[PDB]
Amino acid sequence: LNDYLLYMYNTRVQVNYGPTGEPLDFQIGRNQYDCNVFRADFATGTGYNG
Amino acid sequence: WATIDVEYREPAPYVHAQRYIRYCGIDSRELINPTTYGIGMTYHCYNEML
Amino acid sequence: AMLLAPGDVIKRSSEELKQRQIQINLIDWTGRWVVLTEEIARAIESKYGTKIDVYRDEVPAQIIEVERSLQKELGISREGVAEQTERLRDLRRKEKSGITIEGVMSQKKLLSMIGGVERKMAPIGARESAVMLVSNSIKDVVRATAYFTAPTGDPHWKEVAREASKKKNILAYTSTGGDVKTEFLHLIDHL
Amino acid sequence: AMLLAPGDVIKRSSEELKQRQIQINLIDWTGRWVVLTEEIARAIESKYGTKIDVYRDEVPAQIIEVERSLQKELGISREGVAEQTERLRDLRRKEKSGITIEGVMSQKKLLSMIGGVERKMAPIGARESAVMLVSNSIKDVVRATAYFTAPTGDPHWKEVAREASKKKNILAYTSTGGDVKTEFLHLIDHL
Repeated sequence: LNDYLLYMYNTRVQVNYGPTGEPLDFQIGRNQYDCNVFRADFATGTGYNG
Repeated sequence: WATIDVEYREPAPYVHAQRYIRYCGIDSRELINPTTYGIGMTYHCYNEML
Repeated sequence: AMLLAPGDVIKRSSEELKQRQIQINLIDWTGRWVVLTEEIARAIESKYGTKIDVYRDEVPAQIIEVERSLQKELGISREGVAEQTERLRDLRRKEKSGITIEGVMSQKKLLSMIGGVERKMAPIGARESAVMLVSNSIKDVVRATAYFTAPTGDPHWKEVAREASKKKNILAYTSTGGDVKTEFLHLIDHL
Repeated sequence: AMLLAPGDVIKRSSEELKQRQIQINLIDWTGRWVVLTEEIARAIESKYGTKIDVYRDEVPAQIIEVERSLQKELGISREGVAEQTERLRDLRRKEKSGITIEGVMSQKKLLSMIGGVERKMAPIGARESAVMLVSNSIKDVVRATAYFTAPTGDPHWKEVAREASKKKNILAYTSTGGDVKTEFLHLIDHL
């Protein structure tokens, strides 16, 4: 998903990056939509059906 | 820039050289693999310059 | 990460080995096209990593004429187009004052004609492969850390195999079925 | 929701049944055009659900030449246009070195020529119809939940009707006036 969100574009897209060295630490789009929630975490189950 | 370049951890075999140098905050205690290391990790100066 | 392999295997996979940037040490045992101006050739070489020659009024040859479509695709500036068409006018005058030119205008035509395949979209690592050298010399048998074997044979491979098996700690891989080259490439990828 | 109907009705409405994705089980009793390149055919098939063949230098045939207007209408990329016109140039050279090409450039011409009608703008449900199978076999008379009758006759329809009326709880529908096919389609829509 990280590769899909950063590396695919038919035109230039705004993107911002985070400090930590983990996948999905970026903010994409004109609005500041943080993608940290989509990283899997079994203790809370964010980013999936649960 | 805002990095701890020099630190002292334990006594060394030679008592006159206790300092540990670390560029960009990278720790030398952990081995790395050239194929995949360095992907998605930044330090302050590089991020600000970008 | 240094590997020893039969000479025919490296002979057959030299192209892939060069493409993956592993240096080759081997011991044997017994018309192109040109671009109108240097700027377009430099741009295409930067984009695709393909070396291109420059037309210099040598002989009746075959000329590649990059078209408006690829001019926009490659992000070529206005001055590049202007100088390209100036050289084109010069060629028109030269052949009117009594050489073949092709107006390639699709990306796939250029790829299937000459050059290297385009780049895939993945993060770029520091190095393509973890191995530096694959060789077939007894002069650097102590250099190697692992070796690969195949039913194919070389006049010097038996002695090298004997001298390499004597190592106390060396990784040994052998291929028995399928394609030798595919197995070797998979090994060099995963090693 | 399984239905039994006379064989002639399903024979006459097979096209509509296929268009609405109900599978047909029936027992009997006794030049096309091609696109220059595969990308345009794939795009048009994705847009309209119409299978299109690809020209492969077979015989003197009839070629469809998608024009700039439909190129913009279908959202075709620059490379697709470039390869289309490259193939067009190849065809020009081939027929000059001594096949009919049509430059269709209106949407209605393409629809009235070949292909399926465009899509309506309603919300897309999970399934078009609530029925899965309509059959005319005695082998699956117990499979059915309802049946449809018409004044038209089949050599096996009387026995099937007798074997289906014996069911304790089965829905029965009969058509007496109007058009049989229209009534059957309305029933299959509302059932």
